[PDB]
Order: sequence, then C-alpha cells, then structure tokens
Amino acid sequence: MQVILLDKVANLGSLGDQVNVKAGYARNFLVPQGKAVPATKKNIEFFEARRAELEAKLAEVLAAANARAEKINALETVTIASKAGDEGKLFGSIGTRDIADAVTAAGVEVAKSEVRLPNGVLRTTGEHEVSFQVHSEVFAKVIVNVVAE
Amino acid sequence: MKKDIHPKYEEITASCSCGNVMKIRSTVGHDLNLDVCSKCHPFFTGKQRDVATGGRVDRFNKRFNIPGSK
RNA sequence: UAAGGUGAUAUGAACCGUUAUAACCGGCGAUUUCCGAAUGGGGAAACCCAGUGUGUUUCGACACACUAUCAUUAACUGAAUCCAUAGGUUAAUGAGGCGAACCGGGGGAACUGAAACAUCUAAGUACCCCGAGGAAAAGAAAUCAACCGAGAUUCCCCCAG
RNA sequence: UUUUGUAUAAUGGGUCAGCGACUUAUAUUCUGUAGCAAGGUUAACCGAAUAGGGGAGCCGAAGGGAAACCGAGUCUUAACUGGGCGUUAAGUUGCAGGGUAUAGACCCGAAACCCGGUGAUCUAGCCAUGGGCAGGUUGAAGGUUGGGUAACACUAACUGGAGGACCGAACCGACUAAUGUUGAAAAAUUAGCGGAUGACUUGUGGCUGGGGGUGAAAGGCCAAUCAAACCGGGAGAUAGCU
RNA sequence: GUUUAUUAAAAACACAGCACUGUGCAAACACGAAAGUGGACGUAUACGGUGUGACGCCUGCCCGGUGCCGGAAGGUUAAUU
RNA sequence: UGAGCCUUGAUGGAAGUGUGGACGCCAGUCUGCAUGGCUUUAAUGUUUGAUGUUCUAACGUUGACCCGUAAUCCGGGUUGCGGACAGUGUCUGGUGGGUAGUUUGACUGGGGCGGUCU
RNA sequence: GCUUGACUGCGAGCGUGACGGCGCGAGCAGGUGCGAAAGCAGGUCAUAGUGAUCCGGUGGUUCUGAAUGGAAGGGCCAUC
Ligand SMILES: [Mg+2]
Ligand SMILES: [Mg+2]
Ligand SMILES: [Mg+2]
Ligand SMILES: [Mg+2]
Ligand SMILES: [Mg+2]
Ligand SMILES: [Mg+2]
Ligand SMILES: [Mg+2]
Ligand SMILES: [Mg+2]
Ligand SMILES: [Mg+2]
Ligand SMILES: [Mg+2]
Ligand SMILES: [Mg+2]
Ligand SMILES: [Mg+2]
Ligand SMILES: [Mg+2]
Ligand SMILES: [Mg+2]
Ligand SMILES: [Mg+2]
Ligand SMILES: [Mg+2]
Ligand SMILES: [Mg+2]
Ligand SMILES: [Mg+2]
Ligand SMILES: [Mg+2]
Ligand SMILES: [Mg+2]
Ligand SMILES: [Mg+2]
Ligand SMILES: [Mg+2]
Ligand SMILES: [Mg+2]
Ligand SMILES: [Mg+2]
Ligand SMILES: [Mg+2]
Repeated sequence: MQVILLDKVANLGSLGDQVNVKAGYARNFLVPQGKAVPATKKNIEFFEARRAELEAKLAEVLAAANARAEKINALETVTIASKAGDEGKLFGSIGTRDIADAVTAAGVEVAKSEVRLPNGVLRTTGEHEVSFQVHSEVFAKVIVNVVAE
Repeated sequence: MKKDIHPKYEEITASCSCGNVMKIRSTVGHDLNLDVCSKCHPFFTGKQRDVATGGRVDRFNKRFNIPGSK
C-alpha cells in the first residue's frame, strides 16, 4: 500500500506523500516511533487540505512581490546627494542606510539583505546600477546616482 | 481468548474425514498482542489479528473507548 | 367477633374472662439468640479469636455497634520517571445466596434404529453450565409474492405426510 | 410348559389371601350399524358452549400419459390398426369392532453403552510428623603394639565394633496338615512354619478418581464390588431368546 | 526381599551388575485444553526408556524382510497462485 | 540473480599522436583517458519473485536491576541476549492400536478344519 | 455365390415362476436381403456364457425448467 508522511524516510516519502509503503505500515515503527499515518477518510480530509492552502501563503511571495520591480524600478534612477572633492569621491560612503531610507520615504522599506550591491557605493559620484531582490525568484536592477549637495 | 476489540473465541465445529466421522472439533482464533498509545503511554492488549486490523483501520485509539464501558 | 378461654398428645394444677375492652380472626408495628451468601480473621455450621468505638461503671472491666470481596462515582493520597499513570485510604450506592415449571444463551452423549455397521438415526434429546421475567423470545421487511398483489412478531387449524 | 413325543427321573409351583400381563393416543384400511347422497363433512375459532355459527379445507362423482397435454378416452407407434390402463362400481361422515403404523405398545428379565456426582475410615503407592524391635551369637574395616622391609608388601596378638549377617520372643507374614464348610468366623481355630536393625514394622493426618488412580507385575488393589468402582440419571436401553 | 486381601509364595516380580538408546537444560519424558508442576532447586560420573538379571568363561554368522539412523541429488506428491 | 516495464548505447555520420577496454562477420566497429574538432542485447531506475547477509521495532527471554512491595506469583519500567527466527491460529501432506467405534457370512450328521455357495 | 433380418415399431395366444422376472410365438406396420417363384430370414441345432436397485457418465428430444426468456438440473429414449 501507500501512506502519507510526516518526515522523510529512505524511499519516496518526503514530508507529505502518499506512496510506496509496505505491509503492516509500521504500527511498530513509522507510525508510533517518529512519524505516523492512520490515513483513513478524516485524516486526509485535513492534511490533504494542506496542498491547496499552503500554495497560497507560498504564492503571495510570488504574487505581490514578483513583478513588484516596477514600484522600485519604474524610475530611470534614484538620486542622492552628499559630499565629494576629487573627481567625485564621497568621503565616508552612502549606501544601504541611504538608498533604502530614500526609496523608503518613496514607498520601499527595503532592507540591505538580498541586495547584490558588491560594495557600499556612492564613493564615486554618478550612476551605479544597484540590483535588489526581495524574494528568491524576485529581483530588479535599478541604477542609482550620486550627487554632491 | 475473547479479543478485546471485535471479541471472538472457541466456537465449536466438527471434523470430516469425508469418509466416516463427525468428531467435534473446536476453534479459537489468534492470540498475539501489541499496541502502544501515542496519547499517553504504550498500553497493550491481547487481540486477534483480524482484530488488530480494524483497530489499526480507523481506531487504534478511537476504539479504547468501548473498553471504557467494558 | 365475643361467652366463654391459657395449641396437641394432656389431663391435673394455678389462672383469665362473662348485658360496651378474656380468648380467637384480620391489618400495621415491636422484638427476632445462634449457624447458614455469612460479610471483622478463623473454622471438623451452630463454635475459637481480634481491631476501633460507646455507656455504665460498685469506675475492675465487661455487653453492644461497626470492620467481607467486588464494581460506579467522588474525595484524599501517591512508584518506577518531569509530569502522569500505576498502587493505597475513605464515603455513598449496588451486587453476592436461595429457589417448582416455563424462557433465552454456552457446551452436548450413548443405548437405540438401519433387523450387522462407519454416512445417516436416536437428537440438539438426556445431562452440565450462564442469565433474566412474570412471562421470556420475537417483532416492524435489504419479507413474500409474480407482473394481481399482500404486508411486523406471535400462537391455533390447514396446505401434507 | 415344551415338544415328534413326557407318569416321566425335563420345566414351574410348600399352602392360603391380595395384587400380577393385548391398554392408550392420533393416523390408515376393512366389517357391522346409523345419517345423508352425486354429493358427504367440517377444522381452528366465535359462541345467548354439548346448540347455532364457521365449509379454510379433506374425500368422491374421470381417467390416460414420465410430462406438456388430451379426456370417456388416453398412452403406445410414422400408424389412422391392435395392445396397456380406463369407461352406466355411490360415495361420504360418525359410532362399535378386526388389522396395520408411530409410540415402552401383552407383561417380567440381560450382559452392557453414555452423562453427572460420591468414594483412598479397606487397600496400593507416596508425603509430613511420632512410636517399636526380650534375650543369645558371629566377629569385617579402622587402630595400638611386637616381628619384618632400605621403604612399602606381609604377618601375629590385642582393641574395635560391621552386616538387606546368624538362633530366637514381642511385632510383621502366611509354607503344611487336621477341624470348621447351615462355622466361634463371609478366610478363622489348633499344631507346626518364614522375617525379626531392615527394600523392617506401626499410630495420626495428608495426596493420587474410574478408561482414571496405584501397582517389586497378580489384571493385583481402589470400602466383603474390579478385563474398567459406587450412587443417581438417559431408561420402560435392546432382547429375532426363556 | 515381592506377589494373586479370600484355592497359586513359585522356576514368576524385584535386585545389585551389564548393554543399547535418548536428553545441551525452558533437557528428554510425564500430568495438564492452558497457566503451571514433576524431572531437579538436579545439569551428561546427570536424568529418562528399553532389554538382560551376582559372579566366572563368554556372547559366533545373517542388514535379504520389518523397524530405526544418515543422505536427499533425481522421480512422485498437499494446501496454496 | 530470472521476468516485466521501459530510459538510455549496440542488426534495417570525416580526423592528427599515444595507449585502455568491450564486441567483433578477422579489409575490422563502439567507446575510456592523456591530447584535438521498433525486432536482438549492456546498464540507472523501478516493480515483482529466489535465495543469502545485516539491522530494530514487532515477537521471546525459565539473564541483571528499579518500582508497586520489608512477595518465590503478576504487572510496569531500565538493560543485556535472541529476532522477524521461534511460537501460535486457519488450512494442509506424512505419521498415528496411543485412543475410539466397529466388522470379521451361511451350509455342516455338534463346531471346527476341509469343501461348498450363481 | 449374393448379402446384413444379429432389422425398427407391435403382438392373438401360450408356457414357466411366491414375486422380480424368464421363455415361445403366428399375425400386423415401415423399410430390407436372398430366390424366376412358392417362400425364408426378428442371429447361431436347442438347452450354460450371468448381476436386480441406487449413484452417476455419453448422445438424442423445445417433455419439464421455482418472477419471465434462457440456462443448470429433472423426465423420456438409447447406451456405459
Ligand atoms: Mg463471621
Ligand atoms: Mg468467612
Ligand atoms: Mg443396529
Ligand atoms: Mg427332545
Ligand atoms: Mg417332573
Ligand atoms: Mg430346558
Ligand atoms: Mg391366589
Ligand atoms: Mg379393455
Ligand atoms: Mg538378618
Ligand atoms: Mg499359627
Ligand atoms: Mg529369626
Ligand atoms: Mg492413614
Ligand atoms: Mg475388594
Ligand atoms: Mg447404574
Ligand atoms: Mg432413551
Ligand atoms: Mg428392561
Ligand atoms: Mg526368601
Ligand atoms: Mg490366594
Ligand atoms: Mg498360598
Ligand atoms: Mg529374565
Ligand atoms: Mg548374539
Ligand atoms: Mg481397538
Ligand atoms: Mg454402537
Ligand atoms: Mg454355522
Ligand atoms: Mg450350440
């Protein structure tokens, strides 16, 4: 026969699968000690419901934030000012805490996490393509511009 | 000997040499005994096999209730 | 209800009663030693012995009441293991034994018959065992009927030897 | 009474008195009798109970064929013939009787089988705990000492006290003969006889249960009973026999 | 020494000894539907079953038959599918 | 290790050097590495069987502890040994005088033996 | 020599049996063979060479077939 899971078990038995099980489904193992199953008519009625409902909480991350790039990439660029001296070298450095707050005031409480930023830029005045991502499949390339107040 | 769930035991029948005899026989069932409740502790019980299944079909726990009102 | 009575063998004795409260008959109640489920432990039934109370007490101590097992619940406890169960204590409830047939259920002979005897018969009888009631059991079609229909169970007559 | 046959010396009975064996139920069939008649009769039940009511139903007036089917005909056969069975036989319901059937089935009687209980106060084993064995013998092992050996063997006195050891009472048992044989006695008495510190003997209590026990074994013993105990039941077992 | 209590006390039963065989311990085996108990609070120098029956000198040939012990390759073969 | 699947290489795509291997019609393929331009059968897997080996977790324990409990019983717990074995139920072949019920004819110069039986 | 009468369906009336049953049989119907034809043939010169019933097996048939149509099964006939 076959039964649900509650773990992974050597055999296709990932958390939540109803296939390839053996006679005397545990009751001496995979059910008592560790995971369990008692599939029945009522126990799948709820568990099986997990397929559908989980896909929702998992869809949103790919629903609202998926193409959300525009709301942070619709602009040709963001622009921040600072201080320089040479051919445009920013003394300290403006970056996450800056680009973020700025665009945050705009409508993006973006965090300095998945941001591809290879370095705290703005050190050089001008453009700077800084791509950011909120979700795994999500990301967006946005150029930034450095200016001196 | 009475199988806790789906209670059964020593029914009597007779034999048959097909030729001659109708000596009385006698049945029994199956001894054996397991079970361990995942709602407290491993309570066990001696039950028949076709008696274990049944419990393990959709009781296992949803069945101790009858022994309550033994 | 009453002119008569204290049962019988059973008289005798000593008494009780007689123009509205002896005796007798009926209802309700009181008492009801001991043994016996026997139930405080025991036990060659009618007896041996004990724990906790109680009053009197001529204050010595004795007579009496309760203390069986088991289950439902409750209360208190409380192991191996944190808890938690197990187990212990208590209280109230009920059960236990005895019974004539009939009733339901578990188990279930052989003689005998077949002119022998193994299938088959006797027979689910005799017997054993559990359980209940004035009755049990059964009982409201997953019935039967045949294309019309009937309509729970139950028992009697018949269909038919 | 039983026989071919019995005065038979084959069976039964001492006598008397009382009791002692073809019944009963329903079914089926004949006979007699009564009712009614191509019709006869109700069952349970109801009941102003032996009425009356109730005709469910049973039997007969049609039979033939394995049947479908046909029908005073019908089967048979391909047959229209013949042959088989039928066709101007009154039945039916009571009552009394002859017989049969199912029953205990005229009455009495087995040896037995099966079911459930009672029995180890006899006896057989075994368990626990207690008791008994007058007297008289033999004289093992071990030991001491003397001899002896290089040392051990070995030997001699003595001490020692063994043994299902010896003679023999109690006690236990039963080999022989007589008597008893309606006994003193349902196994003994009399005179002898075997064992008698042992696999001994005995008191008290306990444990084994019937196809089971126990058995130094004879089928022996399990309460005067044993090739399957006693008591009650199936049970009026069955009895082609007396 | 034992035996037919109540017609048989024996040459019969027993006996110590001998032999075969089984049993590795939850032993074989036995009582028991089972639990359990005996064997044994023993453990192969032990326990059981069978036969012979001190001791002495011994105990020959037959494995065809039946039984038992080993093998189990191949033939035949149950339920089951 | 068979058989089925069915996903891949091998019966109807040109190199240069070295050298590995497999099949091979023995005019000669396929592929390894160092360097360069659908019919037949191998294996990963997956199913299903056959045997083995190992494991734990059922099952056993007439090993050792703790507790109930100042118990030899029982139970629950800790641990060790064994282990899907053993053991049991149902079904089934072989054994089976251990046990049970029975059968084992008549004629006959008695019965038997012999002989007979239509 | 020629053939298949070792035929199919019936059978007057008899013989013999306790019965089951057994035997004899002219004649009739349908189709046969042999003979020119009358006619003969329903196994062997006759008398032994045999087994009742039940349970089934095989073939045939609209006999029956449990609501109906079938079917299984049953009957009937033939036979083991
Ligand atoms: Mg008392
Ligand atoms: Mg008492
Ligand atoms: Mg008979
Ligand atoms: Mg005479
Ligand atoms: Mg005389
Ligand atoms: Mg005589
Ligand atoms: Mg007289
Ligand atoms: Mg006529
Ligand atoms: Mg002596
Ligand atoms: Mg004497
Ligand atoms: Mg003496
Ligand atoms: Mg005694
Ligand atoms: Mg006696
Ligand atoms: Mg009797
Ligand atoms: Mg009887
Ligand atoms: Mg009698
Ligand atoms: Mg002697
Ligand atoms: Mg004698
Ligand atoms: Mg004698
Ligand atoms: Mg001998
Ligand atoms: Mg020899
Ligand atoms: Mg026998
Ligand atoms: Mg009999
Ligand atoms: Mg004779
Ligand atoms: Mg002739």
